[PDB]
Amino acid sequence: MRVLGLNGWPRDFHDASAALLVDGRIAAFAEEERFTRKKHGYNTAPVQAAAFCLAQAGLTVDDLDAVAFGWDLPAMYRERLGGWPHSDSEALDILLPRDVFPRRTDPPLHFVQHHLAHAASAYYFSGEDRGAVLIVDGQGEEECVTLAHAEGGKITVLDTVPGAWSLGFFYEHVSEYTGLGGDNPGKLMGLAAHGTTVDETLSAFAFDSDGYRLNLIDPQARDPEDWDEYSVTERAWFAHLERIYRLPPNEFVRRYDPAKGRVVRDTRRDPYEYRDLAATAQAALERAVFGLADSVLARTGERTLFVAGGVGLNATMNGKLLTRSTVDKMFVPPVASDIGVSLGAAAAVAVELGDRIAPMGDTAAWGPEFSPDQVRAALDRTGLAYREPANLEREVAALIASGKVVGWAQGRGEVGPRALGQRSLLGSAHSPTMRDHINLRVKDREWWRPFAPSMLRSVSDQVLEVDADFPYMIMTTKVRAAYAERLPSVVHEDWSTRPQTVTEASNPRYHRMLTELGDLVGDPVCLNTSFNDRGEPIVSSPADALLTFSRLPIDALAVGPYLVTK
Ligand SMILES: NC(=O)OP(=O)(O)OC[C@H]1O[C@@H](n2cnc3c(N)ncnc32)[C@H](O)[C@@H]1O
Ligand SMILES: NC(=O)OP(=O)(O)OC[C@H]1O[C@@H](n2cnc3c(N)ncnc32)[C@H](O)[C@@H]1O
Ligand SMILES: [Fe+2]
Ligand code: NA
Repeated sequence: MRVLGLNGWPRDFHDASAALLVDGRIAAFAEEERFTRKKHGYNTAPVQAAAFCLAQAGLTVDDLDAVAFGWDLPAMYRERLGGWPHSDSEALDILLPRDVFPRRTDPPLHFVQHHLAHAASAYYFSGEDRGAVLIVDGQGEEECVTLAHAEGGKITVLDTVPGAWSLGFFYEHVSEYTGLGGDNPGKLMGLAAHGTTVDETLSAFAFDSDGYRLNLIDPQARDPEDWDEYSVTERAWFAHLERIYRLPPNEFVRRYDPAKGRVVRDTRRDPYEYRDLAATAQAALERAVFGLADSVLARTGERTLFVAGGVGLNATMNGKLLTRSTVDKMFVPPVASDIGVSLGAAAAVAVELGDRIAPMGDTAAWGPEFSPDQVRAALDRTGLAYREPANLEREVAALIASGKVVGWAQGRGEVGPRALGQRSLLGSAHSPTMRDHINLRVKDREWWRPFAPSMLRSVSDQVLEVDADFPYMIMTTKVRAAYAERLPSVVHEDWSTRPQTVTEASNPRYHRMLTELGDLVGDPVCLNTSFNDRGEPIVSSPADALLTFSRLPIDALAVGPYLVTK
């Protein structure tokens, strides 16, 4: 079967994306923001991402057996907006505009329950026949948590938690309260290790062995004038935090900056001042989820755990889940957030049509790639001089070994928020000055943000405490004795690191470059951060890469077989 999965809708939506399954295989998968250059893919059908999928597979809508959407959108409309006004045909015209998607007839349209879509994106691509399922996000149609049993190709829901008790909204609200912003919860997670936890209840959570309780909020609270509990939970958390925490909310400031010639946005207070709040929210989140995970694992008698939903992006929480006595194996896809429900809706539908889903297999590289000719055309448009090295990977390894920052744009773009050696900025892992240099000079980040390493899977057992696959950087782990001080640029405040392990099959070029680098600095390990400037999505096209390269004080850009130096 050929099944196009979608997420993204013109009214109050985020993370638009499209995924195409052909006979259970990912033929193409990408997020709208990569094409639009607008972060988060807000308020739009995944027009460009879907147009990419179809071109990639050489298909039209008429070649599709089915189109799948990662929410029960009709049910949200009937319940929250007093009616679903669209025929399937009208819904498809919005999701796949005829001016971009010509079609003779309509593919069958499927709406998939949001948390089922999350779950499908974990289970079906895990390569495990059975396990416990834990979906935690902001909110699907109603529930914010889902506990389910995956076995024999089936996903059976055991329990759910109402939206008002969302851990995602909670975490997002705290993140906003600190001035890091609700759109950057990952930064709250990074700040956490710099703070101290005094009281992980936040005077709101009560924890038990099966999860958590929130007596700060009626669990049946509902916004009558919206379709999620976000505004309800926002008012309750903001009021509560202001009562119990010594600092009021951080405010955003908008002022004209004559140096930039623009009105810029800033925070009234340094978010670092809220580090104790961050540490406390992280602890509260972990403890709640721990109970949830223990609870679903015991009920199902499983020892493999599947996690998805936005909160599943909490790599710190994930790393700790994995070391837990109740867990033997974990799979979390690179697309745990709503990005992944296009793929998940497609999988749910394809499985229903009798297809069998292939494991993702240690790569997230499903986006667009570009031929040498296409890269060259982008290069020649700019009139920059460049070379085509006889051995690009050797030369890059040497650049990195010497303390330079190299941009690396190769093959299919990765899907998800992490750069994984398709669109990455590379640097020395062994340098005690590289972290400060990249934070302050290159990626315009706060001094307290850590970086993550890429390393050969072949040496990861000696470097990391745990010997498992870490293909997605979706999980943190402790660093071993020998290396905790050998790799200063990729270690965090709490002695953790967020690793990507690289198999030769998953990325031969990247694998060969790291191998080359290993011969030079002892360990085939480098710093790998996302290839983008502060206000933009990760670069996708060779024009994107060139543009970002031009405004960052980095040393070199390795794009396709070509090498560009500053
Ligand atoms: N449907 C729907 O809710 O979207 P979704 O499934 O994509 O999850 C979004 C949620 O993930 C939360 N979230 C994102 N990153 C997070 C992190 N590192 N730690 C905790 N929560 C996080 C974030 O606070 C937000 O509330
Ligand atoms: N490849 C790629 O995606 O590079 P990126 O630098 O964009 O990494 C993503 C995020 O992980 C955060 N991060 C890195 N190491 C970490 C650690 N040990 N613990 C928590 N967060 C970490 C880091 O601060 C950043 O916010
Ligand atoms: Fe979600
Ligand atoms: Na364990």
